[PDB]
Amino acid sequence: IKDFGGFNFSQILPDPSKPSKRSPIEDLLFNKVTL
Amino acid sequence: YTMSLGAENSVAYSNNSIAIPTNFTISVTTEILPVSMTKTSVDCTMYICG
Ligand SMILES: *[C@@H]1O[C@H](CO)[C@@H](O[C@@H]2O[C@H](CO)[C@@H](O[C@@H]3O[C@H](CO)[C@@H](O)[C@H](O)[C@@H]3O)[C@H](O)[C@H]2NC(C)=O)[C@H](O)[C@H]1NC(C)=O
Ligand SMILES: *[C@@H]1O[C@H](CO)[C@@H](O[C@@H]2O[C@H](CO)[C@@H](O)[C@H](O)[C@H]2NC(C)=O)[C@H](O)[C@H]1NC(C)=O
Repeated sequence: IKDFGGFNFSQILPDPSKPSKRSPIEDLLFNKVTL
Repeated sequence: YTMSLGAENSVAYSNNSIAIPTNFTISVTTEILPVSMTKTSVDCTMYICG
């Protein structure tokens, strides 16, 4: 239960839905860096 | 086998609870650093021709 007094860490904490288990910001970094 | 990253625990977070220590320990740790290496010299002429 994520009740941190109003602060919201969803964009930096891991995403259970995705199979990679990577946060929303980390996924854009991995997509953005392609050979 | 597959690597294990460490023991797993879950700190008991709550919005009106705190944890405070009641004792202490004093620890001594070691750290090692190299500062120099051997001073060597080579005379090219004697090495190559001789
Ligand atoms: C904070 O931690 C220290 C240890 O880091 C505690 O001191 C330790 O206290 C125990 C029990 O009083 C000592 O063990 C006993 O020692 C007697 C010798 O007097 C021996 O006959 C017993 O069989 C038993 O082994 C222990 O030696 C002692 N440690 C040191 C380094 O003196 C201290 O009590 C802790 N403080 C609090 C408030 O909990
Ligand atoms: C933390 O912020 C995120 C991002 O705004 C919130 O996620 C949104 O939640 C609303 C309501 O559930 C949805 O309509 C949005 O589509 C969500 N946005 C995204 C990008 O997923 C999240 O709800 C916030 N956390 C809390 C506890 O309110």
